[PDB]
Amino acid sequence: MVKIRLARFGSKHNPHYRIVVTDARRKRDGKYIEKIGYYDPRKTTPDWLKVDVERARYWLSVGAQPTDTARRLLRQAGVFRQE
Amino acid sequence: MLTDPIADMLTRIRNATRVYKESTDVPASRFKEEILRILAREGFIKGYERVDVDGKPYLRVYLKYGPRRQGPDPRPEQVIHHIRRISKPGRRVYVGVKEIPRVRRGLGIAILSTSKGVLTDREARKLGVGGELICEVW
Amino acid sequence: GRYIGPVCRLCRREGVKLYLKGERCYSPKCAMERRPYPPGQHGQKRARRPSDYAVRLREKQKLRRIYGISERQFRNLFEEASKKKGVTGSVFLGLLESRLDNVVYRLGFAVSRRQARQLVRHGHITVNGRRVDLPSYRVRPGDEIAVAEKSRNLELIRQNLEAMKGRKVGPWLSLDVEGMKGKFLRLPDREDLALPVNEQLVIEFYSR
Amino acid sequence: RNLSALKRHRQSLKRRLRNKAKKSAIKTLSKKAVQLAQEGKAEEALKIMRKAESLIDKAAKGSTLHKNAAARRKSRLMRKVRQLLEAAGAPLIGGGLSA
Amino acid sequence: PKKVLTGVVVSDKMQKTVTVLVERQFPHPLYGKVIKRSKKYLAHDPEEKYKLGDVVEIIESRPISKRKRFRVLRLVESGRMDLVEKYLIRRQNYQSLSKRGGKA
Amino acid sequence: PTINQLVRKGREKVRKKSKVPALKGAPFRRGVCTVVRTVTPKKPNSALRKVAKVRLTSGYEVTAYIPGEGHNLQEHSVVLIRGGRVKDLPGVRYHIVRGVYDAAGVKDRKKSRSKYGTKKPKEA
RNA sequence: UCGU
RNA sequence: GGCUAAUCCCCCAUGUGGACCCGCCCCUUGGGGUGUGUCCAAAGGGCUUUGCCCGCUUCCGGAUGGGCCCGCGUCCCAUCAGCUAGUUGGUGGGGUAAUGGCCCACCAAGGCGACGACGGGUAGCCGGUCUGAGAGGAUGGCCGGCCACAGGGGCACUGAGACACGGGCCCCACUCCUACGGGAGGCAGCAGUUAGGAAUCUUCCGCAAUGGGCGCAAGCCUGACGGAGCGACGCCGCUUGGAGGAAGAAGCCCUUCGGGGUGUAAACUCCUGAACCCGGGACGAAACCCCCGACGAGGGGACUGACGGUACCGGGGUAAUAGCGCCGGCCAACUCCGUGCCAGCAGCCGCGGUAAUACGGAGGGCGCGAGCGUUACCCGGAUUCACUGGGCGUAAAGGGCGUGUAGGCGGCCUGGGGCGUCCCAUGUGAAAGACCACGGCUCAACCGUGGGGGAGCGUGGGAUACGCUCAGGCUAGACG
Ligand SMILES: [K+]
Ligand SMILES: [K+]
Ligand SMILES: [K+]
Ligand SMILES: [K+]
Ligand SMILES: [K+]
Ligand SMILES: [K+]
Ligand SMILES: [K+]
Ligand SMILES: [K+]
Ligand SMILES: [K+]
Ligand SMILES: [K+]
Ligand SMILES: [K+]
Ligand SMILES: [K+]
Ligand SMILES: [K+]
Ligand SMILES: [K+]
Ligand SMILES: [K+]
Ligand SMILES: [K+]
Ligand SMILES: [K+]
Ligand SMILES: [Mg+2]
Ligand SMILES: [Mg+2]
Ligand SMILES: [Mg+2]
Ligand SMILES: [Mg+2]
Ligand SMILES: [Mg+2]
Ligand SMILES: [Mg+2]
Ligand SMILES: [Mg+2]
Ligand SMILES: [Mg+2]
Ligand SMILES: [Mg+2]
Ligand SMILES: [Mg+2]
Ligand SMILES: [Mg+2]
Ligand SMILES: [Mg+2]
Ligand SMILES: [Mg+2]
Ligand SMILES: [Mg+2]
Ligand SMILES: [Mg+2]
Ligand SMILES: [Mg+2]
Ligand SMILES: [Mg+2]
Ligand SMILES: [Mg+2]
Ligand SMILES: [Mg+2]
Ligand SMILES: [Mg+2]
Ligand SMILES: [Mg+2]
Ligand SMILES: [Mg+2]
Ligand SMILES: [Mg+2]
Ligand SMILES: [Mg+2]
Ligand SMILES: [Mg+2]
Ligand SMILES: [Mg+2]
Ligand SMILES: [Mg+2]
Ligand SMILES: [Mg+2]
Ligand SMILES: [Mg+2]
Ligand SMILES: [Mg+2]
Ligand SMILES: [Mg+2]
Ligand SMILES: [Mg+2]
Ligand SMILES: [Mg+2]
Ligand SMILES: [Mg+2]
Ligand SMILES: [Mg+2]
Ligand SMILES: [Mg+2]
Ligand SMILES: [Mg+2]
Ligand SMILES: [Mg+2]
Ligand SMILES: [Mg+2]
Ligand SMILES: [Mg+2]
Ligand SMILES: [Mg+2]
Ligand SMILES: [Mg+2]
Ligand SMILES: [Mg+2]
Ligand SMILES: [Mg+2]
Ligand SMILES: [Mg+2]
Ligand SMILES: [Mg+2]
Ligand SMILES: [Mg+2]
Ligand SMILES: [Mg+2]
Ligand SMILES: [Mg+2]
Ligand SMILES: [Mg+2]
Ligand SMILES: [Mg+2]
Ligand SMILES: [Mg+2]
Ligand SMILES: [Mg+2]
Ligand SMILES: [Mg+2]
Ligand SMILES: [Mg+2]
Ligand SMILES: [Mg+2]
Ligand SMILES: [Mg+2]
Ligand SMILES: [Mg+2]
Ligand SMILES: [Mg+2]
Ligand SMILES: [Mg+2]
Ligand SMILES: [Mg+2]
Ligand SMILES: [Mg+2]
Ligand SMILES: [Mg+2]
Ligand SMILES: [Mg+2]
Ligand SMILES: [Mg+2]
Ligand SMILES: [Zn+2]
Repeated sequence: MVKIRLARFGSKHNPHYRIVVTDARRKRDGKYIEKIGYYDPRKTTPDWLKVDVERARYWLSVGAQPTDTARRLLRQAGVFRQE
Repeated sequence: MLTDPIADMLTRIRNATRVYKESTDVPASRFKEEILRILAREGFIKGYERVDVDGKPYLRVYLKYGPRRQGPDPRPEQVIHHIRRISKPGRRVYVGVKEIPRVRRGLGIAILSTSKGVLTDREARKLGVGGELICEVW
Repeated sequence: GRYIGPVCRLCRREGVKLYLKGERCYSPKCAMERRPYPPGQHGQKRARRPSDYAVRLREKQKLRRIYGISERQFRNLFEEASKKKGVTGSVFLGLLESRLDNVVYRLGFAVSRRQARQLVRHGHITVNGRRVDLPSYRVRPGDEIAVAEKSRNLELIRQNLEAMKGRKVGPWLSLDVEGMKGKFLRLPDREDLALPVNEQLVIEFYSR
Repeated sequence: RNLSALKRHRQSLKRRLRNKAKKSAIKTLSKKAVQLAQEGKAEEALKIMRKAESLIDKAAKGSTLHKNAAARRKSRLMRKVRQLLEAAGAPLIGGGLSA
Repeated sequence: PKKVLTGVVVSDKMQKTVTVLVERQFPHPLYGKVIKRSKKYLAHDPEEKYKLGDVVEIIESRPISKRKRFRVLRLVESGRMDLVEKYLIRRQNYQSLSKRGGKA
Repeated sequence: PTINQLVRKGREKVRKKSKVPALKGAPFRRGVCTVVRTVTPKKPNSALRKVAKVRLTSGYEVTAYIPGEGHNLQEHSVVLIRGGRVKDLPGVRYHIVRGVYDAAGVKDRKKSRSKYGTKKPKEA
């Protein structure tokens, strides 16, 4: 099914992923459907994680299945925080 | 039959000026008259007037020149130094407003023909429109 | 491989005096006093009217031999300058003038640019409190260039910074001699520098 | 060597057979009703047409025909039968056709 | 939108099919001068409704056959072989350039 | 040409003819010697230039120049061609690379050494 | 005769 | 040949619904509603087992992915000019998820071409890349998108999906086993071997991270991937010292024999301190899981690092690689000796025949520097295929002349249309790259975030001077 996962974009030893919405079958760094965030595993800057939660919510509403690590990050930005 | 009257006129004018004629007649056409207007308005020529010749409508174009000069060849400077056809039957040239050329850093002009009418490169740009790039003059 | 070879011989070939030793290139010994003529078995022979290319080439060699940079890095900067907005000539001289090793020389932390280079490579210098051992590190306005505490007590750093007491500093810079600190106020203007160089000839050299 | 997923080949043959067999029936019954319809024998032509209809849908229950392959079949069948019964037919058993 | 083109019927010799010659004008990619180019289309005509000289509007349609993906959307103006003739002559022209040749 | 003419025929992009049919347009071609003659220069020169017939791996038979003071190329000498015509001997369009395979490098060569392929003398 |  | 379980297969039922035929209505190619007749459903398993979970069936929709169709665009040769019979169309049928000569039966005689058909040559196409002032030229490796292929050819089976690189069948070529009947194979996956070649790497580490498959989960698989290795192959950074001080050389090797040069240059005095089996030592990794909560939202919790003892920090600490090309002009750098149209140099012009800045060597000099040269190829300079931007009296170039076919071009006035042309709005123009800005690694290369531009095409609206077209008129061209 269509997923919400990470796509590698940094450099050697300098990873930077894109929180992406793509068909499960594509290369990971392949052609996605829509970028909805980005993540810096090493927090090299204060802005090491952003997520268009409105959009994340959209895709989930239509079947988007997040990777575990994908889900984990989305949550960290309150994609599920209904509180 | 003239093949391209606009060219014919630009040339009658080019020629007449090179020998410093006072004026020159050119077969009349609404269109040519339109061009003359800009020419006069821009001050490349004293002016022009409709006149019949042999019972046929022409446009007496009155040429204009600079002052007599020094040393040998006291011939005046031309007011119309240049003047060339751009668009031509069999190689029509059209341009968008962003493509209108800036003739001679502004010291010259370009006469386009737009659906807003025959305009100078500044007028056409002003009313934000393009069209057939008729000629160039400086 | 930053050159490394006899220096007070480049000045001789360059006609003008290039202070590439700081000290001594002042004393009655810089050679430019006795033998201002180019080096070699023909250095004294009659000169032959140089070619346009020659002029431009020598001028580029002068300006570049001053900062002791490679033709590679030198060219890189010049290209970066052509691309930047602003008169290439000046901008170029600005960038050159922003190399840390250079600024360390302008602040007097060292006699020559060559000496200032070693002082960076060996960590005796600090930008904003953090060590920077890159002679080409580009200093930006506001950055405070200093001397690592641990180096502050170095015999050389003493004689050097001492000799700077009550001594003047370029208008685009400023140094607190005591604390051994210095600030890069702003990019120097063409007017702020006074080098035996017509940078226009240089721009031309890289236009051929 | 020995990629145990040759079990797929193994299985495909069993499936091939299943499918293959279901179709034969379908084809055979259809021809049969189309044959009867034509010969004007209405009541039985429909009777069989009805079996064929059922068999076809079932074929599409699993992966034998599925899709709109079933629909085409029933369509073409109910087509030819109703028409061939234009020999004074009169849908006797009013089987599958809805006159 | 399904494409709509306008052309002349130059062929009627087919059952339920007419050949529509569509013209197109445009500045030359490198030389500028406006040049006329054209293509023949095989439009679908169920009622044999159109004949030569007929200027029609062709509409992009679901394939009716190989080499035939358009239907005659309507007539623009009737009879006028000035166009058919033109086409025909150019064709007759070919009846030359080879090993033999006419005289035209 | 008129514009109509240009639309009708257009300009013809001129093609480029190789001076080094060392085939495969490679930078170098390997070969073997046949003849190992000497040739008289042309136009206004005079000397005995060392040349060589070479059966190339590219299924080619060509004469290649043998640069340098002196050589050691025999008949079955394997060689590496590098392409470069000799302005004096019409018909010679390739040079042999001193220093490769059977072609020895010029000994006692002290200046343009990278060419002629001669290691650096152990000066001491 | 050839190259200057 | 015999026995047997199921979420295996089949029958009957239930019919939310859905499929098909016919009718009707609304829509308009096969879209949607409706009525009658007919036909079509299912699978169980797990427990914190009496309700939860995993799953099953039919239907409508969403999302993602894809098929097929169409306009326009896409190299060279016209020393390839005619091409075509499933060939063009029709009717009916077959086949498919579906349109279609896709295939078949029958009927018709059509279809295509100089706006280049047919044939030959060559070639995966693109985002882009290199070059260029631009227009343009050249190109398509790496990365992303699409296509094609999996020893060569043909074929279908199973499937939601294949006509399937590590599935199947037959033919061929080849290798292998063979008891000669007959079998077994397919690295254009990672690594490696061999051959060819001027030339292109480790039979490496890990599944820790991102991603993928199966599973309720634990977890299993993953040569995808993340890393290390080798190669100046490229780009960027960096070192071989810094500051002070002119022995000064059998010989190298200049001279007017007074001196000049290498040169502040110098294993020789002072400073710093690349290297260096010396201490500490990482981000990348917090999820799935567990518990509380309600298997939700929240909240706590074990666990897990290939890279790696690497980076980086702190300590100590040595003065510690320089080479290559060139020096007649173009083109920056000159003298001695040797050689004597020889040996040789040479990109082009040329140099060597006894004074050679051009050969070879030496001193000196110029350029660049862990590189420097060479060869090959691409763009440039080349307005030297000229659209921007060229020419043809004598330099290359007016056809021997005409006639006229296609085509290109078209006087003056008015009106309609609004194709060309121009304007507005809008959609599209993926990411990467490029440009600008800020930011992360000590800088940079490299990378991250954000920003701006944009032709072309689609849609809607508008303008009408010019070109086009239709209509009318004129007489200055033309003809009588
Ligand atoms: K013909
Ligand atoms: K019913
Ligand atoms: K669905
Ligand atoms: K869809
Ligand atoms: K589609
Ligand atoms: K048909
Ligand atoms: K570019
Ligand atoms: K391109
Ligand atoms: K291409
Ligand atoms: K799962
Ligand atoms: K250390
Ligand atoms: K030393
Ligand atoms: K001699
Ligand atoms: K010499
Ligand atoms: K070129
Ligand atoms: K002739
Ligand atoms: K002739
Ligand atoms: Mg023009
Ligand atoms: Mg600039
Ligand atoms: Mg299995
Ligand atoms: Mg049977
Ligand atoms: Mg007909
Ligand atoms: Mg000679
Ligand atoms: Mg060459
Ligand atoms: Mg040489
Ligand atoms: Mg001679
Ligand atoms: Mg049995
Ligand atoms: Mg079942
Ligand atoms: Mg119901
Ligand atoms: Mg039932
Ligand atoms: Mg149960
Ligand atoms: Mg059909
Ligand atoms: Mg059908
Ligand atoms: Mg199928
Ligand atoms: Mg066919
Ligand atoms: Mg190929
Ligand atoms: Mg150019
Ligand atoms: Mg550019
Ligand atoms: Mg690619
Ligand atoms: Mg193979
Ligand atoms: Mg095959
Ligand atoms: Mg199937
Ligand atoms: Mg397969
Ligand atoms: Mg395939
Ligand atoms: Mg394989
Ligand atoms: Mg391999
Ligand atoms: Mg080999
Ligand atoms: Mg993994
Ligand atoms: Mg995983
Ligand atoms: Mg480097
Ligand atoms: Mg000495
Ligand atoms: Mg020193
Ligand atoms: Mg010490
Ligand atoms: Mg952490
Ligand atoms: Mg609980
Ligand atoms: Mg939690
Ligand atoms: Mg795990
Ligand atoms: Mg220390
Ligand atoms: Mg010179
Ligand atoms: Mg000799
Ligand atoms: Mg001599
Ligand atoms: Mg020499
Ligand atoms: Mg050109
Ligand atoms: Mg031209
Ligand atoms: Mg010319
Ligand atoms: Mg002649
Ligand atoms: Mg001539
Ligand atoms: Mg003539
Ligand atoms: Mg005509
Ligand atoms: Mg007209
Ligand atoms: Mg016309
Ligand atoms: Mg009109
Ligand atoms: Mg329009
Ligand atoms: Mg747009
Ligand atoms: Mg983009
Ligand atoms: Mg930074
Ligand atoms: Mg940066
Ligand atoms: Mg960006
Ligand atoms: Mg529009
Ligand atoms: Mg109007
Ligand atoms: Mg009008
Ligand atoms: Mg009229
Ligand atoms: Zn000096």
